[PDB]
Order: sequence, then structure tokens, then C-alpha cells
Amino acid sequence: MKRTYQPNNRKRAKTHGFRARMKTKSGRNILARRRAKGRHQLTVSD
Amino acid sequence: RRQMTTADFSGLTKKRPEKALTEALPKTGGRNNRGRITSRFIGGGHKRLYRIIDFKRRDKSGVNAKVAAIEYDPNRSARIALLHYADGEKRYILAPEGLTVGATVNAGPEAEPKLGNALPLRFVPVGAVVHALELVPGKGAQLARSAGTSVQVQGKESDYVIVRLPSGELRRVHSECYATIGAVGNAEHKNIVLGKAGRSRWLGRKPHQRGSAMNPVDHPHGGGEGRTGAGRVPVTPWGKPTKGLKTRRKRKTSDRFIVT
RNA sequence: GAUGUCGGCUCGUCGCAUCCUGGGGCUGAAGAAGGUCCCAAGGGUUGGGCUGUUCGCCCAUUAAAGCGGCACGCGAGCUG
RNA sequence: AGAAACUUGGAUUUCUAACCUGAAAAAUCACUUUCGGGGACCGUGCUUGGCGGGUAGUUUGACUGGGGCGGUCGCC
RNA sequence: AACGAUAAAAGAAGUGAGAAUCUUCUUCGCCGUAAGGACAAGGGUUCCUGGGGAAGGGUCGUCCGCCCAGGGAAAGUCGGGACCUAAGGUGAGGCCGAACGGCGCAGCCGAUGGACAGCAGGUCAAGAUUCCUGCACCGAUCAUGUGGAGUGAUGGAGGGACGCAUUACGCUAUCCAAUGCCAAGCUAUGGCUAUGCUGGUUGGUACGCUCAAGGGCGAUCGGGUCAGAAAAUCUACCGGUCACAUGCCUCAGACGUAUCGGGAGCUUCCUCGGAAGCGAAGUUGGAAACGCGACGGUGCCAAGAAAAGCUUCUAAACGUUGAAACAUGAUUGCCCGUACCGCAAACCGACACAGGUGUCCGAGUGUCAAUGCACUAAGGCGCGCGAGAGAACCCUCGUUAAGGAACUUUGCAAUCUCACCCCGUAACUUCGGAAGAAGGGGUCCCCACGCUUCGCGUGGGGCGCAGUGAAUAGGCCCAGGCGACUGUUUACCAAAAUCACAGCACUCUGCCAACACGAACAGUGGACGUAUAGGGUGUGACGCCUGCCCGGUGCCGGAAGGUCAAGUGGAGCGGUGCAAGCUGCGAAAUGAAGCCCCGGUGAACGGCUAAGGUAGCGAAAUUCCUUGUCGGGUAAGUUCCGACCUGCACGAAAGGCGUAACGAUCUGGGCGCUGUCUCAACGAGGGACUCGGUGAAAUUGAAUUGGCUGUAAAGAUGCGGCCUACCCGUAGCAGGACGAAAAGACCCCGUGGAGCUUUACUAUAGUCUGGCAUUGGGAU
RNA sequence: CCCCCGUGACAGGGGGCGGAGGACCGAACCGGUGCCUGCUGAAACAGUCUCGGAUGAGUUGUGUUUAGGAGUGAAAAGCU
RNA sequence: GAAACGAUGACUGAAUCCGCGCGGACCACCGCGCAAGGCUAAAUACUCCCAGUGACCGAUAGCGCAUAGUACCGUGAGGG
Ligand SMILES: [Mg+2]
Ligand SMILES: [Mg+2]
Ligand SMILES: [Mg+2]
Ligand SMILES: [Mg+2]
Ligand SMILES: [Mg+2]
Ligand SMILES: [Mg+2]
Ligand SMILES: [Mg+2]
Ligand SMILES: [Mg+2]
Ligand SMILES: [Mg+2]
Ligand SMILES: [Mg+2]
Ligand SMILES: [Mg+2]
Ligand SMILES: [Mg+2]
Ligand SMILES: [Mg+2]
Ligand SMILES: [Mg+2]
Ligand SMILES: [Mg+2]
Ligand SMILES: [Mg+2]
Ligand SMILES: [Mg+2]
Ligand SMILES: [Mg+2]
Ligand SMILES: [Mg+2]
Ligand SMILES: [Mg+2]
Ligand SMILES: [Mg+2]
Ligand SMILES: [Mg+2]
Ligand SMILES: [Mg+2]
Ligand SMILES: [Mg+2]
Ligand SMILES: [Mg+2]
Ligand SMILES: [Mg+2]
Ligand SMILES: [Mg+2]
Ligand SMILES: [Mg+2]
Ligand SMILES: [Mg+2]
Repeated sequence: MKRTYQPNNRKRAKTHGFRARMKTKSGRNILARRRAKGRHQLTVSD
Repeated sequence: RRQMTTADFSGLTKKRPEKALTEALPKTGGRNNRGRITSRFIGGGHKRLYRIIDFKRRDKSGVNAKVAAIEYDPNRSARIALLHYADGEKRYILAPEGLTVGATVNAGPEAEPKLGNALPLRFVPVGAVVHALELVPGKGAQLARSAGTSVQVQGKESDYVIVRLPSGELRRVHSECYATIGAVGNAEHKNIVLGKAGRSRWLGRKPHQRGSAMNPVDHPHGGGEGRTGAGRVPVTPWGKPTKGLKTRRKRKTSDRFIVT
């Protein structure tokens, strides 16, 4: 039973990363939306 | 001829001589552009490289050459002939039927109508049979590079020569284009029986998949209980038999009696 | 806002319009073997071939190889 | 009733400065080009009509001794 | 109910408030191509020390991967960065786009790969090509001296540089044998007194005329300018010369000497346990890699990265008295990762989860071989509930009288069968196969002889019920239906007669190809392919073959006429004003594809009034009547095989009829063999039961919850009459409580939905076509 | 490829050698044939036994590309 | 629709003061206006934030929160 989650550092950093949210504005949208979300923690500190 | 095999579940092969392996670009396999898959299948292969090969053969004009070896390379389906010139420059060309190893090949407008020689159509004799023809002066040869193919000469116009393309189509090709004497040898590919399933794979991926296997979602022929279908059409409902897919164009008046 | 449905297997139990066995009347019942009707439900009612089949056909038997009910008895018992 | 002449239009034909377009040391480009070919077409912009399950939105009645099928919907 | 695998544990000893569980000893069973060891990913102090006992641990707990605190992780050389590039990402300029944005040459990023300087040991409680000891090596800056003169670029060239299978030779790791060498000692049980027993038996560096299989290299003069943009002494060439086998170059690895290590043990001290000191021999014989020598050899078709470092050559520049090169000291080595887990108690799975996870090493004995099988070494572990009982039932195994498929939907299941050697082996056949067809026989131990190696054959002899003596280990055959075949498919009820498949056919496409993605005269895929190509379609090896009918539908071709849009054109009609004039509608002709119309096309949809079945086949995967009728087998045969023809409703590439081989396919039969069965029995183990510890769940109107008859919304414990019945439990069984579970998936209803289809409606991408625009000139 | 034998329409036949394959048997590994056990189970798809492929259309790591009327699909309306 | 007028996408493309646009097809009168050039607080909207009050809540209310977008769930967006 190979599970859905197969942790890869360089992956979770390539997709989802702050630098990753940089390239597009859907992700910068996500950023500011998250900042106001309460003080959440945006992806790559987690 | 061809190679054959005793009964182990087999038929044919080809026969390849003159071994070298020399000096050319890599290439990668892929089936599509920025998006999803365009041209269906052919995602397999033996990881061929590419041999940049001269077609136009202009700048070697006036300079003779000797055939070095004849190597059989993919992305071609033709014999590749190696050339060495008097310049010291080596170059690749296609290898017409019956070209021995180490004959003499010369380019230019002055050249003699012998095997492998490059020279424009205006000099090409009446009824002669040649391959590797440009549609336009310069660029390269888009005509008669394939398996066992050739094009003959049907007459002259002004700048134009009437040529016979190997669908059996008559066309007007101007005499300002270079051409290469002879038919591309290629043995005969129609011979080789391509073995069994996966002999495909050797050169390219999983072949025809019948839309009638598919489902209404997938293709038109899809759906139903049984083996059948009604209205006869492709991915998009154009249809295969006898529908001209051509458009009204420029070279269309540079074309005469296309029938078949 | 659920009463699982054919057939089998397992377990039974019940009715009698009785297939056997028991008691009788009549007989176109000499005897033997029967045909029919009346009383009788204690017990008994075989093994195989084909078919998913109950039914049915056939093999070899037998005192006989009974008919129905029990949600066409039985899946919180089995099969499927 | 001949025609010099500016001619406004349609038809085949031809030309080259538009435009497309390949070669050359300068790979996509731009450049000067010898240029080479195509060329008033093709492309593309507006409009015109056709075609168009490829796609898209929807329609597909009721009665009915369950529904369907058959039948029946008004009037005397 | 359970406490998460049936790999069992036992005693003593210790500690403590308390021990089945923590510590130690001694035994026991278990893995050992692992259940040992090393890494990667990922986890994040889980490591070590000293504590701790709440919770976490399926019981316990003095214990732990839990809690607290402290410590521990060292690099010029290993892996990465300061180097290079692949897919991909990116991208000034550049090409597009209602926006946000999509592209894109160079360049750049990007290891999974290229390049690149050390090895051997020691050791803290916890690090080691990192620290220390021994001896290395690389680049850099500079100093004495040699030389005593050229260095020789973002540019050229060379080279990096690459497949698969198979294989000759030499060697090592490494393992095996021994009356080799060394060391220690005693050994009794009946013997052995060593010829027994146990353990150990070279790693690095250096020189050396030693030994060595294997491995790859031609050298210089010169010529043409047209070749490497230019240059050149470098490279590519055509030529001349000397080189055929000797020849050169390097030596994996062995040998000797040296030397630094290590080494069985050994001695001393012991804070009760480790420290510290010492140190023997290193042989002969055999086996042996997927590693090394190497970029080896031969063959094959599908024809097997790039780029830097690097080697040579010039351009430019500075210098040609103080160059490049060498060794000879010195100085110099920046950044990040190194603990621990890492086939799992620490990663992904809520869990201390029977699952999952890529690479490396993986010993010995027996066995043709082996990573197989059994047992074992080093190493690791007995699975964090126990203990008793020996009922039903349940699971997993063992044996079975007589019978042997009578069981059943079906031999489902489970036997039988089994390895290697010898002999032997059918129809049919694509001459490969069928085949391991079918059968039959051998198998152990000792002795002599022989032999081509482990061993093997021959002869003789011995033992047992039996000698692949235990483990690994095909039952077989005769007929068919389907598909040819290997293969592929429904992650979680369907592996097939599906899909694919080689082969065959129709058709499209002349190359900014048709065709497909796309806000787009961008770009890209087809393809760096070009008409024995590329697309779409349908058939499905192979063999014999593929018939009749185009009326209707699509499709290509045609041209007499019919109909038709915008538009060009404008007869005429009207409003208004005194008019000039401004204005509402408006025809005839002329105007394109298009459809009607003529023809043709079926391996185009399609048919058996367009004709209506050519072969081949037929009660078939199509057959209704139907268990059709004869036969075959059977004691009996609704299935199966064969034959007939009345084919309800076979039939020729939605292919027809055949076919050897193949098949975890489907169907019928036989042999073999069996607990499938008559008909069950005994035996084992794991649950079930009992005691101590931890302790859930679905369900639940409330219940103080019987039977038969009846009655009620038509199936009564709860209504009636009659019967039965002391209170409460435990092990059991499954009839009832219309028992539980999911607001039935069937069915109907809803002017509820969504997928799909089309000659239902409607729009539209797309595409075609007339006009106008870019868009201009002349002959005519 | 090297030797022995055979061409009356007939082919190649025996030996030596070589190492071919969508060849065989079979562990890894990849896969799921049949029965049983299991039914919040050890497990939200397994376990034992049996079975299939086992040099090929093979298996697998890393980096990456493709997606909602959309992708992907040796084609179940499967997978995303 | 009798559809005027503003507004552009494509073809077209006038006047200029005895002139031009309008007044809901259009005409004439009659009026109203002078386009193709730009800027221009104020009165209007909103509440991250500060103050004041309330026939607003008072711990299942009141914001999600008597502070936490934390724990916790998800690859993520997101939820909480
Ligand atoms: Mg289908
Ligand atoms: Mg469709
Ligand atoms: Mg269809
Ligand atoms: Mg019943
Ligand atoms: Mg109705
Ligand atoms: Mg346990
Ligand atoms: Mg044990
Ligand atoms: Mg063992
Ligand atoms: Mg506890
Ligand atoms: Mg010894
Ligand atoms: Mg455990
Ligand atoms: Mg072993
Ligand atoms: Mg028996
Ligand atoms: Mg017996
Ligand atoms: Mg039977
Ligand atoms: Mg029976
Ligand atoms: Mg069986
Ligand atoms: Mg098949
Ligand atoms: Mg299955
Ligand atoms: Mg036909
Ligand atoms: Mg019969
Ligand atoms: Mg198969
Ligand atoms: Mg009571
Ligand atoms: Mg009461
Ligand atoms: Mg009562
Ligand atoms: Mg029970
Ligand atoms: Mg219920
Ligand atoms: Mg309902
Ligand atoms: Mg379907």
C-alpha cells in the first residue's frame, strides 16, 4: 500500500514555495489573501 | 534481398553494410508542443541521434569529391553517403541506387549527368530520372528523399521544367533548383516485413488504436453493443475517404494535372 | 428512512384428499394376483445418469418409492 | 454613321516598388545585400450567404385499476 | 470481544516502596539473499551520560524511541557550492496578445549524468577517507637557483564520446584443504594421549636489473586554396618516404627487501569493572567474481547525450638581458552536509500498524549449478499481556478400514505427480514444433579395476519398509468453442471470447503537407519527416477466398437548366415646402459557393418496390418451436462430438471457411489419484472456556419482554379467551423481535438532474463563399 | 563459417562449430489465476497456499512536462 | 419598433458665421444651442484604524478567538 504522500523536500519547495508564488500572480494573490487570513503561515516556513 | 529467419515467429529484416559512426548532432524524442499531445503516438524508440546532411549542396560547386563510405542512419530511411571534397571539407549526402563506394561526385551548373552529381534542372536531360529536388533555389531538397523514390523530367516551360513526382503527379518546378541524378536507393522498404508487435516499438510507439473500441466520450465511432459504426469519420467528423483537404493557394497554379 | 429473490444443502414439523404397512365392505372376487370404495396419519417412503432447475425422462431397485403446508418452511444456517 | 483623347468599370494575361518568402559571414531577429522564388493571389480586417452534434443550451403532454404498448382528449 | 502473526521459553542472581516483564549470568528456540550490515530519500535530537515514573507503552514497569537537564556532530582530497551541461525552466533584444498575459535566438539556471588531489591504522559514554599517529598528494601566492627565452585567447582543431547480447586470456577481493607454521591448554565419560581438540595464518607505503597475462600506438617531408569566418607549425584532405611478424608504450597483479600498521592471545591493575602494557606465525594446494587488467574479441539491428576540464594552433597584447617548464623550501587551504533511524517502533500509512520504500555487501555445509532448499557463522531476535483448562463450535495442519467422484453448478478443494541420469515417445504439423508427449528404469553405503575434472562407468559385496532416505520438486491424456501467437485491460467483485498485435485494404496529403494545440497573419507538434513518406479509418498471423444490389444517404467528377445573400443598379409610389431642393418605402436585369439535376464510387453508411445470397458454413458464443431427428460415448447423457436440413433472425476485411503452435480462456470425455463423497473417526496446534491485568463496539422510545387460538391497518410478547410458567445467572443455537447496516439502486411520481445520441429545436467554434479594405502598373 | 553427400521440374541432408530468440524452467523483481481466512480487519483492498510474466511492448530511481469540457488512456467512461 | 440621438468595429469622409448640431422617422416654419483641447476643492461613498454612546451580547451569546487564525485537518488552495 504505497500512500498518497511521498515527501520530497525539493518538490514541496519547487511547487508551493514562496519563490514559487513569486512567478505568478495567482500565488501572490494567495500570499496577500493568506496574510490577511489571520496571521497564517505562508508555505515555506511550514 | 533481405535477411530471413527459420521458424521462430519471424519474417524479414534488411541488410546493412559499410560501418563508420561519425560526427553529428544529438536529437531528442517528443510528440508535442507547449501543450498536450498533437501528433498521436510515436513516443518510443531506440534513442537515435541525428546526422546533419546536406541537401542543397551549393557551395561545393566546381569542386569534385569522393564517396568515402555509405552508412545507414535513422531519421532518414535512405542510404547516407559520406563525401570528402578537394576542399578538405567532409559532407553528408543521400546515396542513390547503384552508387559504388569511392566514385567521383562533382557539383555545380557545369556538372555531368552522372550518379550523385548536383546540378540544376535546366541542365537536366529530357526524360532523365533524378532525386533530391528543391522547390525553390536555395533552401534544400524536399523532393524524392524517401524509400526507393525518384522524379523524372517531362519538358521545359520558361524558367520551369515539368517534373513527375512519385505519387505520379505532374508539376511545374523551375529550372533554377538543384537536382541529384538517380533514384534514392534505399533498398526497398516495402520489402521488410517489420517483424512483430514491438518491431514498431523499435522505431516508434504504439500504432493505430481504433476509435470503435472507444466510448462516445472519446471518439465518434465509440458506443454501441457489438462491433460497428455509422457515418465514417475521424477525431473530428471530417471523414477520411475522398474529401479534398487542400485549400485554394499560390503553388496551385504552379501545379498541372495533379490527378492522383 | 428495505419484509433478500430461483434452485440445492442442513434441520425439521404439520394436514390427509393414504404411495407402503394395518382393519374392513363390494366385485365382471374360484385360488393366486387384482379393480374399486370405507376406517386408519404409528412408522416408513432407496441409490444413480441428464438439467441451475423444482417438475420431467431414463438406469438398477423396492413394502412403497405419497401429495401438500409451514413467508412457493429454512441466506443474522451454508451454497450462490 | 469614323475616331484622337482623358478613360469609370468586368474578364484572361504580364509586370514590380506593397506584402509573403529562402539562401549568404551574422541559428529567433534586424540589417546591407548578389539576390532567389512566389506575388495583387495567399494571409488578414468588415460584411454576405452556405455548411457545421465538433461544441453549447434545451425540448421531448396527460388520462391510465403500476408504468409502457394500444387506445382517448373538443362538440352533438 | 479483543491486547495486532503459533520464531516457544526456562532457572538462578541482582535492584527496588512494589518485578512474569528492568539488569546480569547460564541455557533454550528464531532469522541468517535475513528478520545481518552499509547508504539514499524522508524524519529531526529520537544518539550518548545522569536522572525521572504523570500521561504515552494495548498488562506490568524500577523500563523505553516517553519526561527533565547536560553533553555529543570537526574535512584542501568524501557528496554538493565557488566548474560543465540534458529534459525542463528561463529569458534583454525579438515575435504575438481586451487586460492579467502566451512565445521566443543567444545567454543562464537546472544531477539523475561529465570533470576533479590520500591511504593505512588508533580511539571519547556519544564523531571520523573529518580528530591523532605514520607516511602521502593537489592547486595557489612568493623566495634561492636552473633555464637563460616567448607566453600561446570568449576563436580553430583534437579529445572528451557513450548501444545490446555473447566470449578468449591473466589477476585480485574472497572462500576451501592439510601429519604446513604459531599459540593455549586440559583431556576422564568406552577409547584418543596426538597423527587429537580450539584459535590465529598480512594491510599500507617505498625502492628493486625480479615475474607477468592483458592492454593502444604508425613517423616525418610536402601540395592545393576552394576547407575549418580570418590565422596557424594545429586539423581535414590528394601525394612522397620509411614502417610487413621483431617493434615500440604502460603495466592489473604476483615476488623479494624494507618499513609502518595490524594480529591469536598474553601480563599487570581494577574504584567489581574496564583501563593499560606486551606480542607468535604469517605455508603449500585448490576454487573464484557482475570487480580489475582494458576504451579487449566476435557477432547483431532497432544504429546507441551534451558541454567544460584537457591536448595541440594562431588572432591580439605585452616581452624578445629579467619567458614557458622543472624541484626546493616556505605560506596557503573559504561555504554547506556528517549525530541517530534508515525494509523500519524513528520514513509514507491516526497506531510502537502482518502493508509500502530505491541502491550496495550478503559467509559456510550438503545439493549438476544457484541469491533455490534445509541447517548453521558473524550479526540480530523470541514479535511489551500473562498463566491454567484440554467441552460444543471455529480456523490451520496430520493419519485413515472397505469403496474411489457414488460429491457437486463444476473433481471446487485436496491428493496423486515431482529433481537429475538412462532408455523410450503418437495423431497433426507452418517441418521449428507438438514433447518433459505417453510410458520404463536408475538413485544409498563399502571394496577392487579403469577414466576425460569436481567425479564417473564397470564388476563384486552390505544394510533398511524405503536410498533427489529429511527441504526445495510438472498428474496426464482424447475431443472441441474463442482468439492465432509474447503482450494489454476494469488501483477496490469482471483477465476474458476485450484492447493491442504483425500483416492486409480504403482514403487523405507536393511540404509554410494534410492533421492536431492555440487569447494570436505568434509559436510549436507532424519533422529538422517528404508521397515503397506523414495522417485518418476499418480488418486482424497464416492458407483458400472476399459474391449480388448504388434506389435512398455520404463521397469524388460534371455541366443544359431551375432556385437563391449582401451588393452594383433604380422603373415607379409617397410625405413636405410657394420652390430650389430635402426626404419614407421601393423592380426589371445583373450577383458566389450552395441544394434540386446528370454520372460514377461500396475492404463508403447500407440492403438480400436497387436487387433481393457466389463459395464457404448451418439447430452454431446466433435455434424461437427444442430435451429438433438419426448416431457416438453412458447401466441411464436436456450438456458434449458427428451427421441432416425446416437457418424463428450465418455469410464473405462490422470479413467467410480453415489451420500447427499458443492460452492461470471456455466446453465434454478418459486415465491416474485422492475425505469431494457413502460417513465419518482419531491426532496436533491456534481461538473458543477458567484466574489475575488493561478493556472497546455497532445498537438502544421506554420495557416488569411466554404459548396456542382469535382479533385488530390484512404476519400480535404489549388487544381477547385459554393454556403455560419460582428468583438470578453461565456455556451454547440462530427460529422470532417484520432483528442490524445504508431516507430502495428495482418500480412509479417530480412540468428535478446529469452523461450520451441524432435526418428534435436553436445558436456557435470551425469552414466555405460574393463584396469592400491593405491593394499598385501595363499590354489586352 | 569449416569438412561429408544430393541436383533423372525438385529439395538439402549428416557432422563440427557458432550463441540466435516479443524461446523455455526458474529466484529476485514486476503481476494478480483459484480456494480459503479476514469484514475498522494486522490492513479504507490484505494473509497463507496455488498461479502469470521472469532479455522484453521488460522493471526501477532521480529531475521534469501535460489538467476540468480539460488532461491521459495497448480503451473499463479507466485514471487524474 | 414609425427609432430619433449619443457610441464606436469596417468602408466612407462636409461645411466654416447670407454657417453648422439638436428638438424622437422625415419636411418647412419656429425655437434651444455654437461639438471635434485640457485642469478644476466643495456637497457624495467607505471604515484598517481612534473616540463616544446603546429598551447590543455576557462564556453553546458576543468577532472564529475573554486572543489563536494558534492547536488541529489537507500535498496544496483552503479549512479551523
Ligand atoms: Mg468499448
Ligand atoms: Mg460524439
Ligand atoms: Mg458508433
Ligand atoms: Mg422460499
Ligand atoms: Mg403519467
Ligand atoms: Mg503483541
Ligand atoms: Mg520462543
Ligand atoms: Mg534456524
Ligand atoms: Mg501502563
Ligand atoms: Mg587447525
Ligand atoms: Mg510491537
Ligand atoms: Mg549460502
Ligand atoms: Mg479412506
Ligand atoms: Mg487402503
Ligand atoms: Mg455425479
Ligand atoms: Mg447428485
Ligand atoms: Mg483443483
Ligand atoms: Mg488471446
Ligand atoms: Mg480479478
Ligand atoms: Mg463485399
Ligand atoms: Mg442421444
Ligand atoms: Mg498470456
Ligand atoms: Mg417475568
Ligand atoms: Mg397491558
Ligand atoms: Mg395474551
Ligand atoms: Mg452465532
Ligand atoms: Mg432490517
Ligand atoms: Mg426513497
Ligand atoms: Mg460501456
